[PDB]
Amino acid sequence: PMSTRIAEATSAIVSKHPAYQCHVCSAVLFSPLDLD
Amino acid sequence: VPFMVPISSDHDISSAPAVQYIISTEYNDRSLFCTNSSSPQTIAGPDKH
Ligand SMILES: [Zn+2]
Repeated sequence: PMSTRIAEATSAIVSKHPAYQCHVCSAVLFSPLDLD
Repeated sequence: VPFMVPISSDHDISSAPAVQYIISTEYNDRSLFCTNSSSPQTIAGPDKH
């Protein structure tokens, strides 16, 4: 994996501290509210 | 005497047929105070200010 390579690659460079109805469309409705 | 009047509206509305049989023979809507009072203007129907 790319990530694994990148890791190994940097790990060698590391250092440490020393010791209803709608007339518009003609559709039929059922509620006055359903109309509005 | 029964009269069937339309509800005024402050906005465009679709129209639909209405069959009437009784009308007055002279103005009598004088008791009408104002239509759509809370809106800017009446678009359709009787407009009274
Ligand atoms: Zn419709």
